[PDB]
Amino acid sequence: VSVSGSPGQSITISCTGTSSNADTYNLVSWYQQRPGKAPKLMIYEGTKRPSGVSNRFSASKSATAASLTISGLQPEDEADYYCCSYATSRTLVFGGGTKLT
Amino acid sequence: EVQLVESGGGLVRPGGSLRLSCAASGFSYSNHWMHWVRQAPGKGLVWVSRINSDGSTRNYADFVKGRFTISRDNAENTLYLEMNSLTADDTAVYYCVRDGVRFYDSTGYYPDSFFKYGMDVWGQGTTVTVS
Amino acid sequence: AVTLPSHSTRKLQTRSQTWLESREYTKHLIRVENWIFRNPGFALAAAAIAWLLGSSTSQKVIYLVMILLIAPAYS
Amino acid sequence: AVTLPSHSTRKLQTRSQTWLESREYTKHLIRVENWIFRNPGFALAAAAIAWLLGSSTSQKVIYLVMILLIAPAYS
Amino acid sequence: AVTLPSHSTRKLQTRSQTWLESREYTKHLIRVENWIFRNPGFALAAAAIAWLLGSSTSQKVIYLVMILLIAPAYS
Amino acid sequence: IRCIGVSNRDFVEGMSGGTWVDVVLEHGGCVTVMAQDKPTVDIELVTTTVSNMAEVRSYCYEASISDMASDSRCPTQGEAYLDKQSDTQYVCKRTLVDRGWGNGCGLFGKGSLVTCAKFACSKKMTGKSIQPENLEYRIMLSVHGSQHSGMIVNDTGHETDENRAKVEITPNSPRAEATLGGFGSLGLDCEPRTGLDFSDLYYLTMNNKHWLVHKEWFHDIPLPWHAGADTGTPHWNNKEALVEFKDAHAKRQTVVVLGSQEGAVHTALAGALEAEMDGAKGRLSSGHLKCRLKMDKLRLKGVSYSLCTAAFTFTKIPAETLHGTVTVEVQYAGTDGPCKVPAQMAVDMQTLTPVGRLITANPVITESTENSKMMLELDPPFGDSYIVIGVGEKKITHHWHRSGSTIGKAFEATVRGAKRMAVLGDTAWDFGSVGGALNSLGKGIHQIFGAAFKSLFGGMSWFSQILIGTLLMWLGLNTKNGSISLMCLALGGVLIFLSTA
Amino acid sequence: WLVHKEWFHDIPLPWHAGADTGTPHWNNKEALVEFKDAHAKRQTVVVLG
Amino acid sequence: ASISDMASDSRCPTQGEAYLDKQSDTQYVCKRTLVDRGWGNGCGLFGKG
Amino acid sequence: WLVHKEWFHDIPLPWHAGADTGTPHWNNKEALVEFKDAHAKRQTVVVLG
Amino acid sequence: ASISDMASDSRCPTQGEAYLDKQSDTQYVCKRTLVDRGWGNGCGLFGKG
Repeated sequence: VSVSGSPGQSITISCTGTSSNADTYNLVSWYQQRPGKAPKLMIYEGTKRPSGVSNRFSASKSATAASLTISGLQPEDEADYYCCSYATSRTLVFGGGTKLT
Repeated sequence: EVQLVESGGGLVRPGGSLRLSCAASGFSYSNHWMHWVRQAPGKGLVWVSRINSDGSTRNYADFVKGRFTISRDNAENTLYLEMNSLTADDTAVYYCVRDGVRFYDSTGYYPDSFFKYGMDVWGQGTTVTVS
Repeated sequence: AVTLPSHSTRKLQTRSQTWLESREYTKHLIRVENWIFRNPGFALAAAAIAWLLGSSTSQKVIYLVMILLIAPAYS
Repeated sequence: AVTLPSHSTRKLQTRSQTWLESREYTKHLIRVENWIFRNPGFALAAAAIAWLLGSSTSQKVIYLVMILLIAPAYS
Repeated sequence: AVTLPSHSTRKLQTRSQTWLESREYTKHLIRVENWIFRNPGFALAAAAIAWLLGSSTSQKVIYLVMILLIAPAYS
Repeated sequence: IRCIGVSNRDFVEGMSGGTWVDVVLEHGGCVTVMAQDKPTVDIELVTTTVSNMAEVRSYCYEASISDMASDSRCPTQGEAYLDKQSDTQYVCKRTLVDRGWGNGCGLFGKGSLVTCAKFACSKKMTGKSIQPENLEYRIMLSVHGSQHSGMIVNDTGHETDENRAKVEITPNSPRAEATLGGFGSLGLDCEPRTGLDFSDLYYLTMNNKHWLVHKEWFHDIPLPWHAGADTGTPHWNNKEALVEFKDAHAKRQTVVVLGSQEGAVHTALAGALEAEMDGAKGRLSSGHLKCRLKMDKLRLKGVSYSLCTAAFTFTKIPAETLHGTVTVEVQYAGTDGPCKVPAQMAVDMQTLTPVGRLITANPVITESTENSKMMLELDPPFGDSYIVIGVGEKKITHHWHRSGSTIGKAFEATVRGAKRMAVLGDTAWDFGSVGGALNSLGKGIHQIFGAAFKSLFGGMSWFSQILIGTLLMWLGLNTKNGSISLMCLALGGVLIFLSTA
Repeated sequence: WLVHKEWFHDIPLPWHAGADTGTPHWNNKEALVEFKDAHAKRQTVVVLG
Repeated sequence: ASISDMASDSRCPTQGEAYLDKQSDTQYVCKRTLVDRGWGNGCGLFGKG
Repeated sequence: WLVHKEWFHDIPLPWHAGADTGTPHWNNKEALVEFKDAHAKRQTVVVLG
Repeated sequence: ASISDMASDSRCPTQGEAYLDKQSDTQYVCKRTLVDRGWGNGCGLFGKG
């Protein structure tokens, strides 16, 4: 639901779906929403980072969960983070979201 | 850069109808998938629906049991979301989203199962209030 | 659909006129006459196929007529 | 109206499929088969009217088939 | 269901043993031997049906063998 | 590029005039023209639009009858008279009815009864004429070579791309040139007027569905009709076949309408082309064109580039098209600027002997950056082979195996030729028509035999044709003459035309 | 109309089977819908008029 | 007849067969066919989809 | 096992197709349920084991 | 396989054909047949149901 961090440190936000084909996390996408701002995507296809998004953000995935890692935390980083993936072949679903302070 | 602009959001009574619109410019609108997502006040993001380039394929989430109807006009670069029988649970900000990752498939038509995606281009969202 | 079996097969017979009676005769006659008036070359080919079949003259003329009636309906 | 000339006479030919292509085969076969299945006795009547006509065996079987086609369309 | 087509038709041929390589020969022979053991008189009926067909002795013995193989599988 | 996956494409390999090569393009497929020293060009017809058609003879397929009226004459009088009879918006039918001493007219002869009803139409179909003008064919060109992987199916950027072109052809300007920057210019000389034999095809619309329709089938349809462009309230002709004047027990007439007549027209339109329409323009979905390709100003971009000396990688290894050609996508790691890609098909890597054919061109990598991507397709030999890329000790190699044998390839080529002829007539004789004396005589005799075969037969559709095919097969088997050869050939023609499907 | 039997069983249109009670289901679902396809790369569904 | 919200699916050159979740409904007409795919549509292989 | 295609297509059992998403649907409804009839309008449904 | 709550419906010798409301579901197997009826079970006429 929430994670706390200090400037300069690294924080990892996890995303887990229960019993979904053990495939899903290959396609999980990570989105950032700062307070009062339009959502911005930081990660797609599980681990690929778009151009323009800082190299500070990184992503990892397994057969059971996905993880988003932010090293060298900055005061900007405080925001809501959402993971999203396929519920079925024709659907999309966003996670519960984590508020990073 | 591409800019998406929502329109049509406003106060309406429970059970009313409402037509949201989305104006796009600056890219090949006729070739990208489009999405409607929502976020309730003080709540998280909730995916609503998606449509193809031509409008052949339309996918809706489970909470919309046929209440919503997504459509588009590529010649006008316009997206539409018809809404019928509104309730209070749907009062929220609706974001119009462009799907460019599919644009692998520059046609934006073939709706493969579990195709790669990630939503980076969002509109500012329009507020709908069912009160 | 496409088939829609005609009901004149089971014509209900009574003193009162049926649903579409005044049209049957010219119905079939007109269909065949129009189809032939469009494509005469098939009249020639049917004459030839009839002539190459059938020993006597009567069988040849009957073959001509039956081909000229089968082809318009593609039955 | 009743007649309505079919367009398959002038079948427009090209690589792409036509309006109703998947239906022609079973269209005609289904019409004939259903009509014969409804009225069996005409099979016997056609066999007799064939056997009385035509010398050889092949000519008589051709007659039987042509009658059994021309009747279900009442062509 | 009932049919479940046998896979030995497409026997994957390779140096290693297959799934059930111990049972094929005994399988077919056991089925035939058991069925003939249970119902003998059909041997007589097959002898008669074979004897009525086929001129020489070789053809008659071949027809007998083929009947006795085609009956137990009810193929 | 633009042709790779189409699965209905054929190669027009060969150019024996040093120049133009005739080619016939269809909506279904696409043509890849490859020459001796000229880059492999891919051509495809995309859409044919028709605009501002004139309107002729619209039909009314849903009638409505407003108000009935009737008049009876008490047998020894004149004739039953209604003033409505003179109005041409009303249907009037005259019959005889039993009268006398019950109805108040003293006599017992038959009397005259006239019934009239107002005819008011509903939604209805329009036919329009396709003149040779205002017909525009859109032809897309693309070129093999340095193309990326995705660029085979991209949407726009034609003017920027420098390897793809779009040509519009109308009978006002049949001849055009596609300017491919760096490759020169490819000239197309086409005959639009004789494409699909328009001037026999009307454009038919009912309600947001549009077809092509033969002039004869349209002129022979029984329904209410009025010629010319419509407006206001029309004057319907033949205001019948939708109105039924049925008779009661010799004492009345009742007037009924036949409902909506639309499914009957839909199933009557069996074997006609579909079409789609946006705005005034309507884009057909099937046709064919005959364009000769003046390739006298095509150059080769790659020549006079040194070979690349770096290492190559396989991003997605190889794909195999339906026709057997192999598509490879190579990634280049070094930075040598634009340079040739050394690629070939080989067996016995000890001595690399070129086997097979490389159908792309002089492969090049255009960009000069760290990592570049290119795509090339090659035609393998029927045995097992190796795809070799690179020069020495860094040459990436792949194993590739093609199934067919040359006899199978020749058989499939003859089958493709047969289907093309069955579809196109003599214009199939004009497919790869470099142009000689044998080809012209073939085309001439095919024209004559086709005219005869279309005049005699060609009023049949997949069942009359199959039946007459079997009948002529038999009669030719057992007629005992040279007419056996005549009839067996007629059977072959008809039955192939049938089983092409 | 009065309509013979054996003309009211072999007629090719989508047919229900009696009492329309809740949600309708038609057994044929055929002869009323035409599944054309474009040149090998699409599909389109239309209804008869 | 009257028709409604069309939908479609397609799953490759070498995978199984397409399956919409609206095929498990007795109100939808559904047809299954083959389409040309590969190198221009999203899936690397060239058979019929 | 390694099975030869054309033996994994001519097999008579309820067959799904590919994507397992939610509540599955088998397009067979035959060869695994036996609808055995009684007498005097009695009908019974059994499964094969 | 595994089976579940059976159900059934019958009709008058003349009334038409049976239709259960669970036939419009793609998860149920349904079979239709003829049953002897009349004056004993509840519907007066003696044809097959």
